[PDB]
Amino acid sequence: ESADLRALAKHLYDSYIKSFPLTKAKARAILTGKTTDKSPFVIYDMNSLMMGEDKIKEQSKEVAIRIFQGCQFRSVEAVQEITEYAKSIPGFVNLDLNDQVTLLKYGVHEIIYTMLASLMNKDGVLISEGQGFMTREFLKSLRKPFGDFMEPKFEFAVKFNALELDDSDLAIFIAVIILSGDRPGLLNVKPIEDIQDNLLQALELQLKLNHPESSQLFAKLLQKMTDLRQIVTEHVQLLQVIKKTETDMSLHPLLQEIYKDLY
Amino acid sequence: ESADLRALAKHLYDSYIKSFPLTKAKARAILTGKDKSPFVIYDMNSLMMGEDEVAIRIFQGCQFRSVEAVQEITEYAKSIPGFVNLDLNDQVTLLKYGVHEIIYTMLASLMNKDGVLISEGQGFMTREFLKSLRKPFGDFMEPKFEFAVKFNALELDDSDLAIFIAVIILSGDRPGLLNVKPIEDIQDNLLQALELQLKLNHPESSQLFAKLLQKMTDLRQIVTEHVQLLQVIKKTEHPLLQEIYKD
Ligand SMILES: CCCc1cc2c(=O)n(C)oc2c(CCC)c1O[C@H](C(=O)[O-])c1ccc(C(C)C)cc1
Repeated sequence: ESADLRALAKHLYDSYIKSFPLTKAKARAILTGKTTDKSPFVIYDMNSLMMGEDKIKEQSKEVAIRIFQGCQFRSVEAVQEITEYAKSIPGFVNLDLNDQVTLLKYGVHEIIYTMLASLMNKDGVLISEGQGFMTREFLKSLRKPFGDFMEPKFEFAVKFNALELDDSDLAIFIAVIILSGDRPGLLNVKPIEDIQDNLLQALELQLKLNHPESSQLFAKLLQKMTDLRQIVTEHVQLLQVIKKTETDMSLHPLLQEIYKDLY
Repeated sequence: ESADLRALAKHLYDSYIKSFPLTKAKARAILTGKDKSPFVIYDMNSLMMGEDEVAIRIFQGCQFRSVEAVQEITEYAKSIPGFVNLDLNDQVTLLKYGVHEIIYTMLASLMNKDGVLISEGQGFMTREFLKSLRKPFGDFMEPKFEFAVKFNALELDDSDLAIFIAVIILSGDRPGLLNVKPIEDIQDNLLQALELQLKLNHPESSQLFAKLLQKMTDLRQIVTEHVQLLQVIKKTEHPLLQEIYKD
């Protein structure tokens, strides 16, 4: 049985590399020391954003918004990536189509914030496929309320990154996130938990093998799932505010569908 | 050691029985069948008879009992190996944020699809009578019921709940903690005992351990949801009484 799980772990890590251009291993390399060819351009203020805009997508107003539409572009691209990955999870495409949609609807942002921690450190976040690095302080100072988006993600990334996970661990765990039978509105819950049950078993074996001297990483990792949940709810509120105060900004149909009647 | 955990598990169960009068085994006997039938509160008349506006007096009985549960829980928490040896401000902080979660976890023992055992198991208030309360209060306990039904589906017994409760208390991410290390260290022994307990007592349920930890999220969401409901009652709400229940 160990063998079957080991194979599933291998399978998932494989689809993970194929589905995501910027892995956590690559992100760490850039963030730390391969500083010569992989060194990012840093954006810490109003002006550097323009100086560096060569690789990116009332000054305050415009700026706070160029970043907004920028996160939106990347978001939709991330969704598309996560959707591609989901199809590789054994069993996922054989489920009721309606449920596939429902697992993605509530699963995608939870996955997005998890993997986004891979791109963050105490001081900031990699942007533009690793080529850029926007500082935490700059983001926290954008025109109000656009400055309240990122802090709670940074707060999580810092904690979650303390678990020292690598992509092979991440691949299984984000699959476990997706295959959650507790998502509101699912039709056939039993087929979904039968799969998740197998995924957790893979994650438990994987975690014991990769982090032997890390007592209850499996349990600690599972509890982090309450942190992501809280981050999307707080997030949704943030967006509802913006759609009223900024009636000129458009949401992308893909993100709009995800959010519509979510919780 | 695989036997140090079985000791700890055993220890908590004994303490848990000592600390909470109405166990799950005992509430399950009363909710399904086993003679001295509890008094049913299914409508306005059965209520005032059971005693032997209304929307309000009912919500405040839950508060009264919550205040009781909080004392039963802290008394229990102090028997958890290592808890008492933690910085006093932290013990207060853990209990402060953990009681609501532990309160729902246990209320689900006194619950089923159609009602909740009230008053030490003497009563039983129908889900319907509660769902049908005034404009604010009719949606009060309904969220707890949906949780209960889902959580009860795991079929945990008191011996499991006792360790699971301990784990909740020793949550190392409570806001304002001063020394997290020891808290998480304790939770690890607790998580180790909970895993071994579930594998031995529930061999067929493959990842019950994991299913149970995922419920801690459903739980936090129900508490954040309850708190925001206490907001709405306040902004639409006896001095010493107010003090006993300040929260
Ligand atoms: C972690 C970034 C969160 C995020 C940050 C910002 C921000 O600073 N501005 C100015 O607008 C934002 C939006 C709204 C986009 C419509 C965000 O939420 C997006 C969403 O709600 O989808 C989003 C966009 C990109 C990403 C990538 C980093 C994966 C994640 C979330």
